Amino acid sequence: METYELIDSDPKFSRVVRYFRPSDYLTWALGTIGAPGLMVLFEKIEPAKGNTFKMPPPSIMRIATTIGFFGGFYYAYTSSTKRFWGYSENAKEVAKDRYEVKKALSEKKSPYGSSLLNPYQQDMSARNSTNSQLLLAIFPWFNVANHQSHGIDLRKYYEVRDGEENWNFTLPPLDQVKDLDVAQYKEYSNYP
Amino acid sequence: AIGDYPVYYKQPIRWLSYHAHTRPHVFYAIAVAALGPVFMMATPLRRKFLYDDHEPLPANGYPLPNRSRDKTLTGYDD
Amino acid sequence: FFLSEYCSMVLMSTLTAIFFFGGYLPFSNTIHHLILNLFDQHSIYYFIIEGILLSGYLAIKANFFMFSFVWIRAAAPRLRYDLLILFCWYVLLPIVFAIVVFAPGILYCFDALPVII
Amino acid sequence: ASTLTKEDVLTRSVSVLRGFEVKTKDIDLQTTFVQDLGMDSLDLNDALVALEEEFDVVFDDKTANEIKTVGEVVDFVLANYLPTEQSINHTIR
Amino acid sequence: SSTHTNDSLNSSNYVDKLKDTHFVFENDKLPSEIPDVEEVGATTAPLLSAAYFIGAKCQDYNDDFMLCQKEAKGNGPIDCLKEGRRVTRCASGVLKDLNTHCSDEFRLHWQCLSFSNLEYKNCRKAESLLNKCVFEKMNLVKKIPGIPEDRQIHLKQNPVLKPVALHQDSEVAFKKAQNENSI
Amino acid sequence: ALLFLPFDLEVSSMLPYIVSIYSVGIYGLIIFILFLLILIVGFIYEFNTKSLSITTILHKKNKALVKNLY
Amino acid sequence: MNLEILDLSILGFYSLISSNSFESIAILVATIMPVITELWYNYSQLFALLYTLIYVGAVVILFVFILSVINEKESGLFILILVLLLDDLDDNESNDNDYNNVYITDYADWFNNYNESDLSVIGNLLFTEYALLLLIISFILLMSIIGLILIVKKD
Amino acid sequence: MIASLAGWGLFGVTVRAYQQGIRKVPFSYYPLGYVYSALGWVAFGYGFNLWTERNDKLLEKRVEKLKESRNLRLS
Amino acid sequence: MDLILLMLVAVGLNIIDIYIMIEILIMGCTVNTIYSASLDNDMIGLIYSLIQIIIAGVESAIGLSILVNYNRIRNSEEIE
Amino acid sequence: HFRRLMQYKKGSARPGLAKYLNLFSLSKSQLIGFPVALGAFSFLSHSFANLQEGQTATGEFAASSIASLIGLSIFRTKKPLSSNVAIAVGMGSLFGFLTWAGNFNLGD
Amino acid sequence: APLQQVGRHGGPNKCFGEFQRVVECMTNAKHDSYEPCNNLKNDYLECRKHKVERYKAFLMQKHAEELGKDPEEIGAPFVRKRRFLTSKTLGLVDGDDYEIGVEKI
Amino acid sequence: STADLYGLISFTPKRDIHHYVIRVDEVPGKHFPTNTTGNFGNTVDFENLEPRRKPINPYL
Ligand SMILES: CCCCCCCCCCCCCCCCCC(=O)OC[C@H](COP(=O)(O)OCCN)OC(=O)CCCCCCCCCCCCCCCCC
Ligand SMILES: CCCCCCCCCCCCCCCCCC(=O)OC[C@H](COP(=O)(O)OCCN)OC(=O)CCCCCCCCCCCCCCCCC
Ligand SMILES: CCCCCCCCCCCCCCCCCC(=O)OC[C@H](COP(=O)(O)OCCN)OC(=O)CCCCCCCCCCCCCCCCC
Ligand SMILES: CCCCCCCCCCCC(=O)OC[C@H](COP(=O)(O)OCC[N+](C)(C)C)OC(=O)CCCCCCCCCCC
Ligand SMILES: CCCCCCCCCCCC(=O)OC[C@H](COP(=O)(O)OCC[N+](C)(C)C)OC(=O)CCCCCCCCCCC
Repeated sequence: METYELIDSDPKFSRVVRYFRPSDYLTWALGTIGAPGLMVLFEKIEPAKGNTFKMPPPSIMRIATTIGFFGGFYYAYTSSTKRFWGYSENAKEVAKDRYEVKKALSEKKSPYGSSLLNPYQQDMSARNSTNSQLLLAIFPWFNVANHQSHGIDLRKYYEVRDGEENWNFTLPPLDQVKDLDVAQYKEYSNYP
Repeated sequence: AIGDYPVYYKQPIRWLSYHAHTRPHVFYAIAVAALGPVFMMATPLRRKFLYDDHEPLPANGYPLPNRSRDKTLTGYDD
Repeated sequence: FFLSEYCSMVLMSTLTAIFFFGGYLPFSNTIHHLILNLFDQHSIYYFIIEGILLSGYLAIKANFFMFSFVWIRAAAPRLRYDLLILFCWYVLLPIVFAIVVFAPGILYCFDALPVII
Repeated sequence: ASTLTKEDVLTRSVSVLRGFEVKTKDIDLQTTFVQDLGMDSLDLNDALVALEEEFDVVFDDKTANEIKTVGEVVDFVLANYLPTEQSINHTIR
Repeated sequence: SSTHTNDSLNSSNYVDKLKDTHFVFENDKLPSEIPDVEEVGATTAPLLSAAYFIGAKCQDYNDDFMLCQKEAKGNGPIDCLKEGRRVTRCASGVLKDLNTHCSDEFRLHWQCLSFSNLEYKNCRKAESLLNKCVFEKMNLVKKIPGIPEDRQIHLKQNPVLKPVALHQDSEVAFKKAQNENSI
Repeated sequence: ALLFLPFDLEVSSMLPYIVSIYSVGIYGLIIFILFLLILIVGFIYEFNTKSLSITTILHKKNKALVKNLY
Repeated sequence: MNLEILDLSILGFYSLISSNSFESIAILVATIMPVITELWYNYSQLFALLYTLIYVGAVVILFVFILSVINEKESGLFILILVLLLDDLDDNESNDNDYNNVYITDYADWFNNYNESDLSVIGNLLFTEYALLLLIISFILLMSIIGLILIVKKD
Repeated sequence: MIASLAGWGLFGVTVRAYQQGIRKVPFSYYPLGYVYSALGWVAFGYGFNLWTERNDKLLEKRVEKLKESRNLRLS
Repeated sequence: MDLILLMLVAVGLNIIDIYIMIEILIMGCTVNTIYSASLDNDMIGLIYSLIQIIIAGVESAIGLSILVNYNRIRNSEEIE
Repeated sequence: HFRRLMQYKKGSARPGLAKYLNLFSLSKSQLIGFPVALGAFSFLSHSFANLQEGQTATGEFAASSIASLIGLSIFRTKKPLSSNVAIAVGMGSLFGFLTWAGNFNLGD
Repeated sequence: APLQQVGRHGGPNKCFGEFQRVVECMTNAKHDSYEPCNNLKNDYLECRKHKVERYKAFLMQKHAEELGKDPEEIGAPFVRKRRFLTSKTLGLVDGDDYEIGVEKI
Repeated sequence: STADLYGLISFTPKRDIHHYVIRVDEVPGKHFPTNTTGNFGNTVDFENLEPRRKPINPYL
């Protein structure tokens, strides 16, 4: 199997779109114009009416682009997601993720972000959206919340790998980062 | 263009006016429903310029102090 | 059956007062307290008058719609049946399905999600 | 389906014909109507309408002046017999 | 909420008839080795009136009882009986204290609550009298944790939600102290 | 009448959100709007096809008289 | 003297002697009402109402709507009584004798200081915990709206 | 792999040839249909031999875990 | 006396009667679910019951829509 | 049998109810023919099992033919006996083959 | 993992605690098999139905007969009507057998 | 080799009530919508949770 580093078991919607490689937009570019092309090619293979080639109505060329647009996005969305899960090459992405997470910890801010959801709803929104891309063909669902069930150990962002000592980051211990499980239950164990 | 049906990708403003004069029940229904999401997305403007959110309600049982039991506790004995 | 019809006219008149016009609540709390200020709260006479005021407050509101039921009947002709079905489905339903989403949007925008106290 | 055969029409035809004033009680396919049974206009119409009530087949105006024998009526019913359409309850349940 | 359960009296006697419910007494007592304790004998209105004053006086003992439950690992009723008596004795202390120190103000408050559906918003005037009298005899201050001091609801000068019907004794006692104490 | 059954089940299934509009917070509100936008497409579909109209096709037909000179 | 039993005995009779579609429709209502009432007492009051608002309020008055557009046309007594009396001998749908003839109780607890209706919990779970069920059900209702038109609308 | 891809390319040609017999037209009708079919079934050919080559790397690794399990029973 | 299929006698002799029996049968599964959910003091079972009522509602509409179209078919001559 | 009798009188002018009730219409002899055969099958099957210390194809073949013939000679009287014997011998082979193959599964 | 056995107020019900210990026992990595969790699963079904407990009550009812014991002297006294939970029955010193108010709280 | 390969794959390891695969990857009940600590019966503490049963991916 061609495993790699597990960046984020439940990548956020805004981060998946951000990490689109230039090839990924090209895929989206093809799918958005491939759908009008496939309708044209179908008329080439066999015309809808008569025995001669007739370009489909301009109205159909508009809806087909919409189908291709929302169709070609998911091929880009799925391609980017496999880099987070570890199913696809993610050397480029690991460098980007570690820099941002280290920047978040260095500024005493959570890697995941502030949330409008109470601790239960964060847990609930993890289970609904995690691995939803495996059904993204059938129907869409995205991880749009700033929850914390990303299936990682944050201490893997503490040790310095090769080519990272130049960033000159200082990282406080985890018990002092805003919006984390370990640094939230300081007064009542029932409430954040 | 005396009374022509406006084209939606050519005259967006005039296309709205056609459905505001001839189909009032459709145009103004959506507009009222449009304010729903519009005001919902305007909340981050309120969180910084009008007032900040309330604290969450204590709906999780008796708040248990995040500590250990106190051995020295005495009084009100038998 | 005729008694059934008019009980609805009373009920729907009362329901309109309950939902939109505050139900048994007084028109003015200043006048309301002045009247209840004259009766000693330790005698049952206070609670007879209190019920009359609150029920009378609901009755006056419910009266206006019972008046309104007759009022509309004496000033509006009958509506063709086919336009009744095309009315609620094409007009009333989209509006009532829009305020059902306009209300939560405003309440949440200003952080005023209601609770039961 | 059309369950009537030629014999079934012929067998039940006589009973209706035995119910009306007929010169001879011997009636078969070869027997006529106006000649053998001595029926005039009004007399013959009642028997023809009577067979419409039992065989449940309507005779048109074209055949009215063109009926001469009782075999023709018996053969006509087969060519023009259908079962009345049954409601949704009778058909499938 | 008001759903039919198997633990307390349900809505109507017909519900009891369909379920063939039997209300069963137990004539025994606690076994001799378990020390005896005098149960709190206050009903709903006195407790709702004194819920915050019981909290201030018994805060260290409420927490220990609930912490004992967590540390009992599901065996709470047997492993926290000794802690259970501490909470009961402290609660009886406040009810007795309110009866010999602030007896007048106490009854004025919970009688207002019985008059107005036990809702805290309908008896502000009978509550301001009780809070001032308690602070001057028992040092107990009502506090609602989680929010700032100046946002607690009972200190709001113009509450949006006022009772429909004014309690007469609350108004008389407020005005009696309006000029006398609050010159 | 047949279309009353879907739309009535839609409205009568919004009851859980009424008594829990607070606790579900924003997450319930976004789910609730989706639960309607799916049903709006049903509303949109019946609007375009004119399925509700009683319609008058059995009658009210006219034609223009045209001379047929020979 | 559970009077619920008598009503079902009546319904168990008119169901056997039902002749035309009037009788069958009245069987549906006469089945719903013992369901609604026995749920209003006993088990769950919320769903005794949810039956009436949906079953009677949506489907049953749609049953009689279509039935007026369908048609209106047209052993003894000892056998029907004999069938009922033998059918009535055994009425224990379960066969756990200990579980049927022994009563139980539950002990109330004061931990749930946040008392809420059963509908609020359902909304708190159906809209957050099991949102997929809600969004699929919306999708099914969308299919019916498009489904019902295509079947009936001739054009 | 050119040995295998040519095989599919011939198979694609035969499908186009067999199609003409279905349509009752001379086999020399629109010769481009043979090139299009050959290119199409080579494309499926390339994606097939990858699928078989990919299988071999998966199957052998699963085999190793199976032989260890067998040795436990054979003990 | 159910093993002799007694319930078939209790069903009416029209297609609309078959539709009624199915809804009664589905209603039996909801009453059992509400029985199970309440006794266990479980709100997950009451969610199931709500779904059964909603889903069985749609099935009723689709059945009558087919029946109405089917009944219209016989009287679909429309000559005048 | 009684339950289907009750259905005939619920509606008889409808062809459909009478049509399908004729399929399930057991005759008077079949009401005795089957319980005798099914009863005799179970008695003969066990009885031969005890001597043979375990069910085999031969024991089931003997039981299935004799149980059929006893059953057939009740509701197949209006047929030659040779026809009934062959059917009884025929149905014996189906059960012998089923038992030789080991019921529906070999199990352990 | 999805919630089961949620009480009417949104929290765990009576039998959820016994349900969680089954899930913890099954999914734990230390167990070679599921033999250890056999008693934990028997307790969860006991919590929901009390079938074993009801059986123990059947024997006690049955056994009390064979010795001639009367339920009046061994059983737990009970009141069957909710309007007759009188103050005399409740043990109040001054209480009297008049019916209590259960018409309207 | 072809026979030995098929002998391994076609083998069916016995599953009974003791050993079978359950695809439950966590423990429920850590957070409830409301009243998280109810009757205090939820003994399992998630601060000191023993390691769960990881699935065995045979291709890795
Ligand atoms: C408020 C109660 C009013 C009750 C009015 C009817 C009382 C008769 C007893 C019916 C109730 C028993 C339950 C069975 C449902 C009805 C099925 C039925 O067959 O009704 C028969 C009814 C009486 O006619 P009958 O002569 O007895 O029968 C042969 C008629 N050719 O002939 C009919 O078809 C009924 C005509 C009226 C239909 C109205 C709708 C049905 C009643 C709904 C309300 C009753 C709710 C159920 C109450 C009993 C519950 C077990
Ligand atoms: C007051 C009392 C009221 C009771 C209400 C019901 C009255 C009786 C109605 C008929 C009862 C027949 C069915 C009996 C119950 C079903 C069978 C059963 O559960 O077993 C009981 C009986 C003997 O079982 P037993 O050996 O004692 O089990 C003990 C194991 N420790 O099992 C038997 O041996 C019964 C004999 C059945 C075998 C012959 C019948 C089967 C062949 C004809 C079936 C009809 C056609 C079905 C075709 C299937 C469709 C594919
Ligand atoms: C009264 C008791 C009712 C019992 C019903 C049992 C229900 C399940 C039956 C299983 C087969 C389903 C067939 C569909 C229902 C059967 C309908 C029926 O029973 O009607 C009888 C039917 C018509 O009989 P007919 O002679 O035309 O009319 C007589 C009128 N006096 O005659 C038939 O054609 C029915 C026979 C259908 C063929 C079934 C054969 C199944 C396989 C049996 C042999 C096994 C094959 C393997 C044998 C070797 C391996 C062991
Ligand atoms: C470049 C790499 C891609 C290869 C092309 C793939 C799609 C084919 C489109 C070509 C244009 C076209 O179809 O043109 C039309 C031609 C010829 O039509 P005709 O039958 O003579 O009709 C008469 C046309 N006249 C009037 C011009 C003569 O049809 C074909 O060629 C049919 C080939 C079938 C498709 C083969 C692909 C199979 C892929 C299998 C994957 C599972
Ligand atoms: C008028 C015409 C009538 C018919 C005439 C007969 C035409 C003969 C054509 C010969 C083709 C040829 O030579 O193909 C040879 C090529 C190359 O083989 P390879 O890739 O190295 O595989 C190695 C094969 N070993 C290991 C046996 C050597 O394989 C193919 O393309 C295979 C054909 C496709 C098989 C169908 C299944 C594929 C899709 C899966 C769907 C479940």
